[PDB]
Amino acid sequence: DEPFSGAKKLRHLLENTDELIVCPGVYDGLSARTAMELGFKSLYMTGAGTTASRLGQPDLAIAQLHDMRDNADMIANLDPFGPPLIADMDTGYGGPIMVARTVEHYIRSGVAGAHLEDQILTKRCGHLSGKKVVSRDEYLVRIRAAVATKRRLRSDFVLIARTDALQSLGYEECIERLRAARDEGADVGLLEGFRSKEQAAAAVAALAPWPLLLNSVENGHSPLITVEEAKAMGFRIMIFSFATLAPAYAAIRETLVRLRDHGVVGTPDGITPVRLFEVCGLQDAMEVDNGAGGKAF
Amino acid sequence: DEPFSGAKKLRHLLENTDELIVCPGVYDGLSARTAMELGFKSLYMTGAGTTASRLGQPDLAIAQLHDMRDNADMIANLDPFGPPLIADMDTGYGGPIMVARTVEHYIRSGVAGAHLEDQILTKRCGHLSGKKVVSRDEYLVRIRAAVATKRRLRSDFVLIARTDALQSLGYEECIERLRAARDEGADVGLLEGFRSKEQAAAAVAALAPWPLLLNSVENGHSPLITVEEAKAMGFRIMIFSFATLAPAYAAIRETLVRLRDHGVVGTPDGITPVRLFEVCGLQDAMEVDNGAGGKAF
Amino acid sequence: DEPFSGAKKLRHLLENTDELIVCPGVYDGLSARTAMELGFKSLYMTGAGTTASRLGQPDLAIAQLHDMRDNADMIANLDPFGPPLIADMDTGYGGPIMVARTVEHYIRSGVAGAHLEDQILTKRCGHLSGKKVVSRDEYLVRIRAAVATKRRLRSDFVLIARTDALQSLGYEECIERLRAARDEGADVGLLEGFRSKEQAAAAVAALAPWPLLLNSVENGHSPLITVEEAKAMGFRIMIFSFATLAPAYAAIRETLVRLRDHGVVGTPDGITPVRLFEVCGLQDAMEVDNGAGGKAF
Amino acid sequence: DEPFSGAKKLRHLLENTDELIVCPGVYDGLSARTAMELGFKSLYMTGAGTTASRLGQPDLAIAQLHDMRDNADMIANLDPFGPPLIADMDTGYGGPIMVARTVEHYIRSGVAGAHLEDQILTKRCGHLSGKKVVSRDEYLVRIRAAVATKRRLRSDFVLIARTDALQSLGYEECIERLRAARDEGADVGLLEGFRSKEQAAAAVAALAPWPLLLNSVENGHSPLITVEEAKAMGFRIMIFSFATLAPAYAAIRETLVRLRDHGVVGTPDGITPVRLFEVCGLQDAMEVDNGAGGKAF
Ligand SMILES: O=C(O)C(O)(O)C(F)(F)C(=O)O
Ligand SMILES: O=C(O)C(O)(O)C(F)(F)C(=O)O
Ligand SMILES: O=C(O)C(O)(O)C(F)(F)C(=O)O
Ligand SMILES: O=C(O)C(O)(O)C(F)(F)C(=O)O
Ligand SMILES: [Ca+2]
Ligand SMILES: [Ca+2]
Ligand SMILES: [Ca+2]
Ligand SMILES: [Ca+2]
Ligand SMILES: [Mn+2]
Ligand SMILES: [Mn+2]
Ligand SMILES: [Mn+2]
Ligand SMILES: [Mn+2]
Repeated sequence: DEPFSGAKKLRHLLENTDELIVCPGVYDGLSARTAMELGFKSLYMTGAGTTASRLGQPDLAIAQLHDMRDNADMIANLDPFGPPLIADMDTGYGGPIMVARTVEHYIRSGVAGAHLEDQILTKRCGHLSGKKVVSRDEYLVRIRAAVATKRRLRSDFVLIARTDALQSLGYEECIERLRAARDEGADVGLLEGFRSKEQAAAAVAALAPWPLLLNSVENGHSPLITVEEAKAMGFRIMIFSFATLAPAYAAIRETLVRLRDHGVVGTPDGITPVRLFEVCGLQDAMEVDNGAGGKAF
Repeated sequence: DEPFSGAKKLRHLLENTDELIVCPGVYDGLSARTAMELGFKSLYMTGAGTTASRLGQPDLAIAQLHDMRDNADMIANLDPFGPPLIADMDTGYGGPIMVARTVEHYIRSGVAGAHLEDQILTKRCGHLSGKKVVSRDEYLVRIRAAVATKRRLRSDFVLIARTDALQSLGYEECIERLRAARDEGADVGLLEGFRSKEQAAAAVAALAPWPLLLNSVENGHSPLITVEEAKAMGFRIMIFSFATLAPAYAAIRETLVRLRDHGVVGTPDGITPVRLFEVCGLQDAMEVDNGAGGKAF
Repeated sequence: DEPFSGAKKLRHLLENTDELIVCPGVYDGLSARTAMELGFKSLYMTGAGTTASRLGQPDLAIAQLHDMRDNADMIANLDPFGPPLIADMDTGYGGPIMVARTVEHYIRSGVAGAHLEDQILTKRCGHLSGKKVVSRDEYLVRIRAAVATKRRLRSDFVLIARTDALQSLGYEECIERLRAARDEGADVGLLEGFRSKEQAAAAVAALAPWPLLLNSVENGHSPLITVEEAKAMGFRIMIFSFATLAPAYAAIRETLVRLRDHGVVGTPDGITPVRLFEVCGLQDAMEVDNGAGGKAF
Repeated sequence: DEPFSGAKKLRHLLENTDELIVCPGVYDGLSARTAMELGFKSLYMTGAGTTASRLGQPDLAIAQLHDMRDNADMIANLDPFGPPLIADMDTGYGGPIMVARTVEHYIRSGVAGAHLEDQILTKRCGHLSGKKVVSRDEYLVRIRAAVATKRRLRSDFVLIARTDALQSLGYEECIERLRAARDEGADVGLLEGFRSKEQAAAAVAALAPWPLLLNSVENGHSPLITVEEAKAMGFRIMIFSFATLAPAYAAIRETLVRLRDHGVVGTPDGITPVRLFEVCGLQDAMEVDNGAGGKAF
């Protein structure tokens, strides 16, 4: 009920319901505000989207802690009483010291949970080839550092252990890494980049009743699994990493082509500056001014 | 020809051609990369879009120098050899000291030019009502501070004097403010929020041969003027403030509604993660690694 | 007892003790770590010091919300279980919308309290002449915006109402502003820049039992009041704005003069890199690595 | 002669004089302003000091590109016409992509040069034990990425190749790494943490006429070499990493102890707020206001 309680809210959804928690992947203020406008119960901050939008760069370990925390801090708190934010935390941005710092900063920024992976520090989008992972022991050092931090901070922060090991090491290796991560205290597992739907269902069964998160990558190299299919498979969380970045690009490109070729933008006329401001908290802002005895609005 | 020479490039377009310089309004890395992909010769960074995307807030003087400079620094330099960036600089974010600091920071960040307005410091989007401006003398203090700075720094920075005075003080007041600003050293004038096309053409004639910039606000409260109409009116620059923010919102919202109702994202399948990375400089990054003797890619 | 509970801790000191809360003014990680090392029960983040250190500029409204919040966020959380931080929040960095945003951001960053003043937005260090203030009504708009925010956020945040009105409007005006601010919900009053010790004691009596905070400015233009004198006067908080910035400058300058003239630094040999790291949390960091199963340290 | 030409200035000092370029190590705005006040011809930004001051943490790979670039950008440009800044760039903050990004960002921020080391990414202050380095080939990948970037950007940026290999691999290994780095295009070599003065002189002779930089670490684990000794050894640059951080700590601590025990700060009375503002550019700021037609000052 309290402000900044996203971790508690997400934890309650996980531990106190059997619902499949659907998290659209957002990457900036506009995408996040739109997901909130539509009543999603939880949001996901994509690292790839954060890098594309905040830095104009590809998902190649270019965004680091500062950029990622800044974006997550902004998104998670647009509404102090709003939906929990699960944020990508990549590899933790360094060794255990940085992993711990990252978890600490996300927690203090009101982030509800985060996924932490076993990629080498010079990482890459999980759907790109040539993707290498660290040893099981080195991965567990990351998991332990993160878990110790959330415990030290007496936080309900939901730590998701992600493994990118499928591409290079295979299925069994992923399952063992996730089991190990579970024992070290991770709350949810994420096997990245399933190659088949049968494999997705099998991973859920292999780790049950420990909850799994399914990462849907729009137009990527994994099977198209629907929300209803995921729920039936037994997933507890499903994130849609490119749910907003992709259509934003498609629309921006087609609009700018129209502008280039025809000299007009041609955006549907209901999308006015004021509507965009309304989506982005205009009413709240005007109420602050009015409530304070201001007469600006 | 040199890297980071956006100010020189824009200046050349202005002083050495009669072309109408078309600048799509961008607000983040993805929108800017898309405009660059399509070959626009100049870009515009919207303050409203920057605030919506970087902060998730309405255009109510919430973004300040740090946010605005950070966004402009990122956008202007995605390609050190790319198109010039004209960036909103709002009111300068304070008194003359801040105006000067702002111009100094934009210049050092490779920004090609910026528009500086006469709104009170607690400003608002120029298409919102209740919009008040400072006195002519106080506005000119801002213009002088900015001009002195670009001169002190021996820069070709293009300073655009914007007046928001039409709403509250009328046309003649705008023209006089722009003439005054011209004499203090502003390079281009921007009469914000024309009420009619006839009025737009008249302002151009009133100030000729001093160049004007037309601010097209998609779905806003000013006449829809096309690129060809603007060119015929004699404008030298035309910016499209909401050209990317608006369609991005429309697309994100419709996609997320589909996700909510139907459990699938449904973005056209050609918009893959790799294509988005390509738009955002994947090839460049891989060449850096390969050229350095790395074998990551 | 909980991490990030600085507001609760400061509130308890204020409401549940009669102690004079002594807050050394810190401005960066080193100054803050040193105050913590020495066991101070509360810290103060100086805006002037933050501007000098983070920006290399004078206290002339050059630092804005981003810089100030970033510094306060860093300092308040060096130890999640450490002493409360009272942070300068200047004028709130804009109109009521910005005042509210500022208070919201400080609260979420674990800041325990902050002082909010009645200077015009283009403000200046309170010990500089030519210092103008806004009307009583405009000041109260700021106070109301801040109080509404801390209440909305269900926070124990300690809001200190500062008045800079003495210089231009006199004593009685200050007292009335502070009384008004108290009624609007400010927790503590700060009459800036007393001209005499008798005047300091008189202000405390005028507002009792509402607590006052005394701002000691080292080498400034107000009387030198000692901790014991302040306690006897009835002050409840005393901050030492320049307690670390000033001696740091003196020492840096004398060392660099020695280096320039004599080619050696000559710092006392007990001040080793490792000791500085120890002050700045080396042990904590090594324990994180060791505890995670790392063998780096 | 131009603003933001630190790289050109440093290059000229190096290539066009035989002077030993003395760079006091600065870490914030106050330390940098003080070095400038005293007329030093070049400054050095310490990574350890940046981490202690901006983040309150030890030099354990906690500061990353954003923090380091932000600090260097601030320091290098306090005076657009002032002394060149050499900035620590640690390992480059990732693989070749990040190394290149770092060099690109430093260049665009007006930084004159930077030192890039062969430590593993989870690095540590060079005077701490347990310090491991990457292979020669992996180090050269960093050097190549950095050199290619400065060339691509047509910059005079001075790239200093630092090797931390002495501790673990010995002298000959250091010399070979530096020779290799020279061939890949590094401008200056830095053999970190000499164990003896004889060894310092020998390294200079081994690499002559390729210039070396001597890193003096105040109160550290390397011999105390004076400016005159360094010049006689043939070093071309000498940086004093802890020249300001160390005495600042000593002074802050002794002042705060006095405050704690005796209730007074006791800083020499000539160190007034106004003097600190003067050091930090007060006059400049007032001239901006006055020159713009403002009457604030
Ligand atoms: O969005 C993300 O950053 C992500 O990690 O989920 C991903 F899509 F890039 C991925 O790597 O699968
Ligand atoms: O995009 C902008 O921030 C702008 O200034 O051009 C505007 F559209 F918001 C405006 O105020 O007209
Ligand atoms: O430290 C501060 O910023 C301060 O506000 O307390 C002051 F000292 F600058 C002041 O204005 O008195
Ligand atoms: O100041 C620095 O960060 C440094 O790199 O020069 C050092 F002193 F920490 C070092 O590692 O020698
Ligand atoms: Ca339209
Ligand atoms: Ca699709
Ligand atoms: Ca010494
Ligand atoms: Ca004194
Ligand atoms: Mn990711
Ligand atoms: Mn704007
Ligand atoms: Mn202050
Ligand atoms: Mn270093």
